[PDB]
Amino acid sequence: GKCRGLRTARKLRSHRRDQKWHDKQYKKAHLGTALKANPFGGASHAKGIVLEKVGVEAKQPNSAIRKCVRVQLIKNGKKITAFVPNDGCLNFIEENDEVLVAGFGRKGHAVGDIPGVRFKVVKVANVSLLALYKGKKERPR
Amino acid sequence: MKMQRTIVIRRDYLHYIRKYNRFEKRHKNMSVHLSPCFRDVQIGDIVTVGECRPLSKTVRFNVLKVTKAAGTK
Amino acid sequence: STQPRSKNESKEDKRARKQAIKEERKERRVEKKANKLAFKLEKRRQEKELLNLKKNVEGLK
Amino acid sequence: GRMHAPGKGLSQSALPYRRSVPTWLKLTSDDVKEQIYKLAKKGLTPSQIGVILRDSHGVAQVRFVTGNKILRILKSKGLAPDLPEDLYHLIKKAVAVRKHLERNRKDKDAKFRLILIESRIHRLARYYKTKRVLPPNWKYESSTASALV
Amino acid sequence: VRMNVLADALKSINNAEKRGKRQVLIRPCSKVIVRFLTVMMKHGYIGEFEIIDDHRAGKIVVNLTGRLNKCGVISPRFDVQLKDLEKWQNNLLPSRQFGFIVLTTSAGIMDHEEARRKHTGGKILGFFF
RNA sequence: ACGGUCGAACUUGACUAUCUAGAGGAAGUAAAAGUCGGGUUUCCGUAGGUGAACCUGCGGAAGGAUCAUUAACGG
RNA sequence: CAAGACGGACCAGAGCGAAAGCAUUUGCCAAGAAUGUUUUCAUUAAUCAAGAACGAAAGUCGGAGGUUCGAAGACGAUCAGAUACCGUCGUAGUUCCGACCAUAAACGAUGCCGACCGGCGAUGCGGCGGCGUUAUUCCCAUGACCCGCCGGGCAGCUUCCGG
RNA sequence: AAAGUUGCUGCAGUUAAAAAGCUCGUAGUUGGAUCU
RNA sequence: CGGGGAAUCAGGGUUCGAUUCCGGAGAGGGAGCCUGAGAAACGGCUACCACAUCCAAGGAAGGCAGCAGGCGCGCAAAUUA
Repeated sequence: GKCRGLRTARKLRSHRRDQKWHDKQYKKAHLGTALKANPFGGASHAKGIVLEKVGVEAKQPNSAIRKCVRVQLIKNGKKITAFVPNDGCLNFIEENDEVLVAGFGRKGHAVGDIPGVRFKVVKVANVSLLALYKGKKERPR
Repeated sequence: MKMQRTIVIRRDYLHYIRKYNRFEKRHKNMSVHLSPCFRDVQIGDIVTVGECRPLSKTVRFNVLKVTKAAGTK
Repeated sequence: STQPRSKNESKEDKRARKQAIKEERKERRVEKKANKLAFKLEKRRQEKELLNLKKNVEGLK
Repeated sequence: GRMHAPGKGLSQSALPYRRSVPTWLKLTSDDVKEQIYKLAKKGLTPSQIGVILRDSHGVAQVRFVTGNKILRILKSKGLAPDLPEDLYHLIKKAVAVRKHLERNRKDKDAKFRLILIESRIHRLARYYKTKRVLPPNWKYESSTASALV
Repeated sequence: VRMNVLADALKSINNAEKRGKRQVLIRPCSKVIVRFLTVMMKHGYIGEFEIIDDHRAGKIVVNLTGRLNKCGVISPRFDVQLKDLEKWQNNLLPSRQFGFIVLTTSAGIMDHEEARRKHTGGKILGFFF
């Protein structure tokens, strides 16, 4: 049982911080290795250069080829696979162009069918995928 | 009582932590000057000091009176 | 040395046989530890390999 | 609950509510004190003096008859020994276990109980150092142990 | 070992209140225990009692009515200022209409409403309803 | 200009830590349909058997499905 | 005749120990719980970072010994593909003495100390009260039984206490 | 914030994650009645 | 960088505070000084280090973490009024 005395504030705060280190979110936030392993470097978005297009197979009960691209981030050079969302949207991307990439949703976790993909593309050649898909703007090269 | 005409006293207090509403025992050491008119001062007896100008690197208080230990005759 | 001990065996014959068994066992434990370490390094290299294979250069185009 | 045992005994004395000297006890306090003096001259602990007075002389409680307890009467007269009774017996027990362990080397049970008796000795000496019955520099040593007894 | 003899007393009183017994024997006794039971008596909660004097710590025989729901000690005796008494009587008492934080102050041992009247603070001992 | 002082910075080894070029080594991946092709109740610790698995030795667990019998005991 | 091992049945939900554990007689050695007490001291205590003692089996260094059993190992049997099971033999080990090792389903898969909340009669130890039977009708106390109570124990049964 | 899923208020540890093999022991924490 | 404070919140709490108010610190990096009531000042000076400007090749001049503006950097921020 818990110590409950009047002069036990040191034991209580010491025990709380040691046992705080056993939480998954607390350790991911405060130990410093998750921020050094994060490709985005703790940023909401990052810009990169497309290296390859790649077709990634959906996890077992779904059967599809999810269209992704392999990008290399500008600021650190780390390599990323990023999903291109809507249908036909892969045809807007060519090789070696700037791509703005955001998170997919689950803060570093794979989302849905796509295995190992944490990222989705947001912009190509500084026009959004949404305006390109709905035909609101055109991309230069 | 190991330095030359200067002693080391400690002061004990309780520091309050609001989140647990409790205390922790904390202490601070102090080198103070002991004049030779307080002879046969022993370890563990209570001493009353008063603030004066810095006399050393670490000495800023001067012993004003000494009361013996709670049991010492 | 699969030599059963004779009832006529005396000292410095049983002692020699026992010492031979001890030194055989020490050498065999040493190379058992060596094989454990080698398999450990190989397994770590193979897992680095598989993780790299999943991360990049795996797909269609 | 014992301090070093898993047992929980209830064996102890129960003083009566009547704190008065009984009528049939025809002893003054002076004669009881003198009896304590001669029993100390024979050479005994205060516990033994209390037992001898209880069994043979009808003195149910010495401090109800004299108004003081036995070791205080001894100390005021000057017949109390320098180290206390319970501590002296603890040291004597530890000395006996030490002698037995110098005899027998493989006895681990004796080594365990020896550790327990040493711990009792240290706790009692700590208490008597606080109360200033022992000198502050008193210490139990493994080597100079039988010199005290 | 035994610490907090008030805790022992209040626990034995509660455990006989749940079983519905008519009398409780609490041992050992104290001045703090006697002042607590007096406060519980003056609100009609505990009922009239006896102190048995053995020449050791006494015993108390408490006659019970079926009125006490919970009898409790708060340990340690936290320092309760008058500005923080409201949070205490929100945490411990079931209603704003009944129930009592017993606290000891330099005016004596009282309940919280008397401490509001006498304008003092103290240390928390318990609560009963 | 002598000397002192404060003192940037330099040179040389050690201890490092980083950045950046690299002959070669050892891999996988995609392209070659090319060539050849029965047993265990469930465990624990330790040791051996080619690392582990698994099996055996030794000591432990149940976290494994109690039927039947039981009054005399004296001469 | 010898050697080394092992102490069955008696042996129980009986006992003892901090746990691991502990069963042939006798003697020594020093400890120990409980109980009894109108003895003594008078708070000396609880739980414990650090630090220490002990810690099954297996294992490892030195010496001694090797009866049994027996990992490894040798054979024999067994099959489309058998390399574990099975039988005979057998090394380290299993035994002792001095060192290390510090692990177990090291279990109640259940911290320790204190308090309160229902009942019951069996048992182990200690103590108390009491008719009787027995020691070939015991001459007195004493042991063995029998009936009740109290205290700490190992357990059990019963319960719509409450969870 | 929801998270009483960090718990002082206020969690948990037989079978779900979890009580150290055992005991001693210092610091630390806690400590029985008793005086208008 | 610290405080004042901010977001959230039953009660207890968790998190933020580069940032206009108060305090400190520093002007590319160190170090030394002159003057002066006050500076180890940099929209003062003297070196060294790292950058870098004009040269007739001897020499000379530098310091936007002021306002505007530019490059670079990046997911990320205004007018040379």
